[PDB]
Amino acid sequence: MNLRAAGPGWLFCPADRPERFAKAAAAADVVILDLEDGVAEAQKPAARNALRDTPLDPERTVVRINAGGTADQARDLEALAGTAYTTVMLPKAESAAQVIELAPRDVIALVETARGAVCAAEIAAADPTVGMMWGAEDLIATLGGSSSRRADGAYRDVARHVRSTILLAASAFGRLALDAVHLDILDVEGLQEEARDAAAVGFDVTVCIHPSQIPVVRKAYRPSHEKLAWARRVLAASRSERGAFAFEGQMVDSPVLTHAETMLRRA
Amino acid sequence: MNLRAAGPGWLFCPADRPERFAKAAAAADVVILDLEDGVAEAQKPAARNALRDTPLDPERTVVRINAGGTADQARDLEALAGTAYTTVMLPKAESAAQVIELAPRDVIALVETARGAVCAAEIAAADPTVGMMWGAEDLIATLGGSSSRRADGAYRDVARHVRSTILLAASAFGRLALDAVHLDILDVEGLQEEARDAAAVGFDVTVCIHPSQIPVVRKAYRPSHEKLAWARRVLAASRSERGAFAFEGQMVDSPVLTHAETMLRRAG
Amino acid sequence: NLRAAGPGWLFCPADRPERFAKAAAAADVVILDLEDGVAEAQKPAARNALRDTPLDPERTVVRINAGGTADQARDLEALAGTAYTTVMLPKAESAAQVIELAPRDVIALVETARGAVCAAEIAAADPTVGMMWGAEDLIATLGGSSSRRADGAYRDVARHVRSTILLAASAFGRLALDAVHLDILDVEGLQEEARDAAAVGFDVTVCIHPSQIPVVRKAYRPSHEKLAWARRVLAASRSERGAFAFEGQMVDSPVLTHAETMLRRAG
Ligand SMILES: CC(C)(COP(=O)(O)OP(=O)(O)OC[C@H]1O[C@@H](n2cnc3c(N)ncnc32)[C@H](O)[C@@H]1OP(=O)(O)O)[C@@H](O)C(=O)NCCC(=O)NCCSC(=O)C[C@](C)(O)C(=O)O
Ligand SMILES: CC(C)(COP(=O)(O)OP(=O)(O)OC[C@H]1O[C@@H](n2cnc3c(N)ncnc32)[C@H](O)[C@@H]1OP(=O)(O)O)[C@@H](O)C(=O)NCCC(=O)NCCSC(=O)C[C@](C)(O)C(=O)O
Ligand SMILES: [Cl-]
Ligand SMILES: [Cl-]
Ligand SMILES: [Cl-]
Ligand SMILES: [Cl-]
Ligand SMILES: [Cl-]
Ligand SMILES: [Mg+2]
Ligand SMILES: [Mg+2]
Ligand SMILES: [Mg+2]
Repeated sequence: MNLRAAGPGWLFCPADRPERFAKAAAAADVVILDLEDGVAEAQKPAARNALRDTPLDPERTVVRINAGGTADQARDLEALAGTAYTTVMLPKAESAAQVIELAPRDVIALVETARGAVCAAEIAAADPTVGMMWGAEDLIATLGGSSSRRADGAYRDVARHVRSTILLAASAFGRLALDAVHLDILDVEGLQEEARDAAAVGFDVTVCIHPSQIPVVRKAYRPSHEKLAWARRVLAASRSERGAFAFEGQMVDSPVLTHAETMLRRA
Repeated sequence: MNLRAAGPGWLFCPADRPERFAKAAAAADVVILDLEDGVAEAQKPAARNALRDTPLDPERTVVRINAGGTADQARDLEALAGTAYTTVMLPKAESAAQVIELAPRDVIALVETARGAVCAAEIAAADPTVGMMWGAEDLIATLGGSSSRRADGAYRDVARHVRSTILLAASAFGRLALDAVHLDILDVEGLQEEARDAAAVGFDVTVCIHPSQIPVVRKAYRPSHEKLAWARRVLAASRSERGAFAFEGQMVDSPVLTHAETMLRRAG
Repeated sequence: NLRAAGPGWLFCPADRPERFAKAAAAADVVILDLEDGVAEAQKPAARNALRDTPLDPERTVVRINAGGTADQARDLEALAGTAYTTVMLPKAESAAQVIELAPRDVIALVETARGAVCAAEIAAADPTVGMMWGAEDLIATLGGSSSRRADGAYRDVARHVRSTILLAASAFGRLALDAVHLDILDVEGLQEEARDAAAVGFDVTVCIHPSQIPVVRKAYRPSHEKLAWARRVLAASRSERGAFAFEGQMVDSPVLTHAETMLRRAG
């Protein structure tokens, strides 16, 4: 499954609403068909049914199953067997074992508890892992907290800390890195801010919970006109330089040039 | 010991000031009698005596002993053997071994050095551990630094980093989580900001160094009437919804409803 | 001995021997660079310069190329015919990479996700005498495009790695070196970074231009106000036992340690 080839705009779609699968697919780069928290306990069997009977392109679809050790997950895997879906998202991911027990599937580990943050490197390193995501809301919920963001809307420190932990663990083992959802759907400004930053630090994906968010996300992962203009400027300049040199008041060498090239590629 | 159901307002009181033990207990939800940095080396023997002579409710009292590998700690423990106290706070906690050697006692590990932060998971996992606290000042001290906060009062990055490290380590192992003391006694504004935020992210306790701070802390761990109203509205709303649903412009699913219920618990 | 020298350390590409003397005079320690400051085609010339224009080995570090690279092998061959005993290892990612540089002392430059994840093991390695972090390769290797946000602060993942390296170094009694300030003429920003670095116990701020050295050296010396407080509170402490209130603050041992650290940095 060529996840890196697909866009940065992924979308959660509750699996007990098969009448929306087609549109989610159309609006998003990758759809995450959700059997976990997006669907009530009593609608999960129906959700599983909808999953076998309403196929989306398995090359552009991931299924979030239920957490390790839950009876629900067992049901999910049985139902999954009647689909073409090769990639699953494991919520409350908390150990390498939880990932290993899903072989031979590809696994996107969703770290959203303190235990998962503590075990991030082991989780990322596990052989089936193809990506890591973080979730601020279960994180806060399982910490015994009540709020992931402060007054002004900025993530509180522990959420910011887990975000970095996941980005690092993912990158250290060559895994996709997926940034967290933006629950305030009409906060397009906040979303744009997060998604631009995500792209800047090397996240590959920002996950969305509403289709109106996908265009914002796609736009944000395209380098700004200003940044792109600089990239061309500094690269042209370096053609005439050997090793370190000063450009526009800044010391420039290898990795700075790599940043500019990455910007060009992203466009 | 039912520490988790004690209240979030803990108060340090140096153990060489027994005449102040009573005020301490009256003011706070839990008192930490201190044999370590709160008490000069020459006064520690008197503090060990005061420990025995002026007993407090052992259900609402923890004793901070001295660090592992010190002559002081050995005497602290000898003195504790003659008390009712079963829960100790271990300063400069730096390894699981330092916690384990304290069994069968319950141990709150106070991580306040780079080594302890680096071993936070191992320390939290140790069997006798029932809680984790962090300390910014010994952290900066042992780092070779000179201030834990920048000009505007915010903690410097390495301190904010260790705070999160300790919250996650504690919570990964089901331990109590205690937030760092607020040393600016007169800065009630900052204490309020910290305690509200601590409450928001799941710290169970904000440790105080002055009784005047306890009310500030207590008020901070109770959600706004505004947050409560919201919690009641979204929970009522969810009763007629299946799974994820949009509410007042927000996407709402399981953990959001948990947040709401947590508000209602911290309150009613 | 490196640990005895000032906090002002200066990179100088080793293909610029005519600059060596000025760098040595301007800075406490000089880091002669064989890696990213020098174009590949210029590396052999840089190695010759390293051999032909020596600096005081007690005040000089050589940054070699990364573990496993053909360049590093050539670097070490060149170095055998020098008096240099401390090297900086870029893209430091394991204890093993440090250990193979024995019997030299090693400053591990952590600047990749893998390096951040393995920071404690790298710091603990026997040859390690210090740790540095590199914001630009960190971002480059994460697949990102900028280490700093619009307001100039480092992005979170950079700030996160900064503390990781500081803690790892300190946990194992290693020197801690803060990242270069690429904006040469931005002495205001450099001052802010260095004052903060000194405050949290970094031992060195690395510079990329001689003009930055004075700024770093001043920032690592406490202000007159801070020095006055330090003398004040230490005086006050002798009349006090254990914890006591001083100027609105609670004071005990570690606060007095901070004071003494200010004094030491002042003479
Ligand atoms: C700062 C001090 C010395 C000033 O004490 P004061 O008497 O000079 O201040 P005050 O405002 O004049 O006190 C007035 C009233 O408050 C009482 N009072 C005041 N404080 C307390 C108290 N703690 N417990 C019980 N009662 C207290 C006091 O006795 C008096 O009662 P009164 O009106 O009836 O006469 C005092 O507040 C105190 O001792 N606080 C706690 C000190 C302590 O325990 N420090 C160790 C923990 S902090 C630490 O080590 C960091 C960490 C984590 O380790 C790391 O970051 O590295
Ligand atoms: C940027 C450059 C090329 C501008 O060079 P320039 O000639 O254009 O600058 P200048 O202002 O005109 O220089 C004025 C005078 O100072 C001198 N000078 C100026 N710089 C130095 C120096 N470093 N050492 C010794 N002398 C220096 C220079 O020779 C000249 O002498 P003069 O008065 O006789 O005319 C120059 O400053 C330089 O080479 N700086 C260091 C470059 C370097 O080593 N970069 C590698 C480390 S940064 C890195 O890789 C990232 C990291 C951590 O790995 C990751 O974040 O990933
Ligand atoms: Cl299918
Ligand atoms: Cl494995
Ligand atoms: Cl003393
Ligand atoms: Cl090149
Ligand atoms: Cl200063
Ligand atoms: Mg979740
Ligand atoms: Mg302390
Ligand atoms: Mg580099």
